[PDB]
Amino acid sequence: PSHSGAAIFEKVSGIIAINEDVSPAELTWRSTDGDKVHTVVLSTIDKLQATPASSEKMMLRLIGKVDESKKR
Amino acid sequence: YDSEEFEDVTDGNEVRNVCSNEERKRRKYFHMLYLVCL
DNA sequence: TTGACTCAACATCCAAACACTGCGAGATA
Repeated sequence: PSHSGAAIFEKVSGIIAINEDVSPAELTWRSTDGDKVHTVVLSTIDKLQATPASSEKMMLRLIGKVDESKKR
Repeated sequence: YDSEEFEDVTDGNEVRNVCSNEERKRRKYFHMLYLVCL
């Protein structure tokens, strides 16, 4: 439960599991029943957001990147 | 809003002497004002 | 720990009265 625990994405229960096995070490969110999967490559994550202790809503947010080919 | 509430948690690693006359006057005025208030 | 130097870059004080319209350039119906 260190780099892989029970995490949520799009309101469905899940199992986050960091995938550090490839050149980009990523964060694999795997639904608890397995319905929805979401892999977050920490390589692109600019900064992490954690609902601090003051944020009783314990929600962490993963700040990403704006790559030259993605800019809006 | 969302960044204001939910704090970014990260590990960003990282390894003469005389002012102008305008400041002179500003300091004199601020000195007066401050004195009066005190 | 004291203050009297010197240096240099500004800042600040202080002195204390001539008139005003003519006249040639170009252009002008």
